[PDB]
Amino acid sequence: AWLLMAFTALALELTALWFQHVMLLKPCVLCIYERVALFGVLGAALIGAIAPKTPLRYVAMVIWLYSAFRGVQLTYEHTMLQLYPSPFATCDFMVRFPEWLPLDKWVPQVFVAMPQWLLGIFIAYLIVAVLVVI
Amino acid sequence: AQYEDGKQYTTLEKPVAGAPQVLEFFSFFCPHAYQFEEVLHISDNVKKKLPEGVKMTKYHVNFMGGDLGKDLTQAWAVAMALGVEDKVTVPLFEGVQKTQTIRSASDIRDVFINAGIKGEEYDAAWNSFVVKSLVAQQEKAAADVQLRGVPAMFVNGKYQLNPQGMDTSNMDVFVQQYADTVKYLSEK
Ligand SMILES: COC1=C(OC)C(=O)C(CC=C(C)C)=C(C)C1=O
Ligand SMILES: [Zn+2]
Repeated sequence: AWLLMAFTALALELTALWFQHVMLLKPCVLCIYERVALFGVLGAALIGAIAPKTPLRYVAMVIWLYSAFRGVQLTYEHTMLQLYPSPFATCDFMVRFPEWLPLDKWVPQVFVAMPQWLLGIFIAYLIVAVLVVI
Repeated sequence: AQYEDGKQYTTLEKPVAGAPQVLEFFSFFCPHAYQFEEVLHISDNVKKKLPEGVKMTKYHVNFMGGDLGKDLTQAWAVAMALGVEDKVTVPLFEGVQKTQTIRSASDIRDVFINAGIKGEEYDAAWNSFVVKSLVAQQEKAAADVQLRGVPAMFVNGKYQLNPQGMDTSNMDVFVQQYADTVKYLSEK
C-alpha cells in the first residue's frame, strides 16, 4: 500500500502543490479543510496502520473511516453549493482549530505561495480504499 | 432545559463592548447572504420580533471583491448615513450577484442615482467624514467579533449566530425559529 498511495499521494498532494503557487493563488476556504482531509489521512495512512509494520492494518481502516468520509463531502458539499446556494450557510477566508491545533494554518495555507476532479477522486479514492481492505 | 450554547447560538468567547444591540454582517457576493436577505428577508422578519425600539444595525464587509468590496462598502456606508439603506439593498444585491452588471464605483454610483439619490448628494457624503467614520465603524466592528464568514449576526455583541441549531428543510419554520433565538438574547 504505502508506495501506491505515497506515489500517488505525492503526485496529487503536489498536483495541488506543484501548481498551487503557479496557479498564482486561487481563493478557497474549503481549500485547507479538504487539503487537510487529504494530508490528515494520507501522511498518517501511509504511516497509519499499513504503518512502519504490516501485521496490524486496522488502525488505518479507522484512519480511513473518518478519512475521505469528510474528503467526500468536504468536496461534495462544497460543490453542492457552487451553483445550488443556501441561506443557512457562509463564505469565508479563514483559519480554525477547535482545540489549539494551530500551526496548521500558518503553514499549508501560508506556504502555498478544478473542483471537478477533487469531488470525484475524494470519493473515488474511497470505495476502492474500503472494498479491498474491509 | 431548552436553549443552548453551541446549539442555536454560540456565546462569544471575547465579548465586545460599545456594541450594537443586534448587528448582522453580509457581503454583496455571498449567494448565501443574498439568500438570507433576498429570499428569506430574515432581517425584516427578525426586525419584527424585537422589543420596542431596540437598534437593529447591519454592516457590509470586504474580503469578497478586493477593490470593489471596499467601495461597495463605502458606497453602502453612505446609504447608512442617508438612512437610504432600505431603498438600495435590493438594487445592489441584484445589480451585483443576480444581474452581473456591476463592475465599478459608478455602476454603483448610478444605482443610487437610480434609487432616488442625487448624484451629487450621494458624493457629498461619500467623501465626507460622516461616511469615512462609518466605514471604519464597520471594518472595526467585524474585526471585533473576530469574524471569518458571512452572513452573521450577533446580539448585544455577546452572542454569535449558530443557524445550524435549527431546521434546514422548512423555511417558514427555520425563520421564526431563527428570529426567536434573537428575541431570547435581547433580554439576557
Ligand atoms: C476551491 O478550493 C480549493 C482549491 O482551489 C485553490 C484547491 O486547489 C484544492 C486542492 C486541489 C487539488 C487538485 C488537490 C482544494 C482541496 C480546495 O478546496
Ligand atoms: Zn421575496
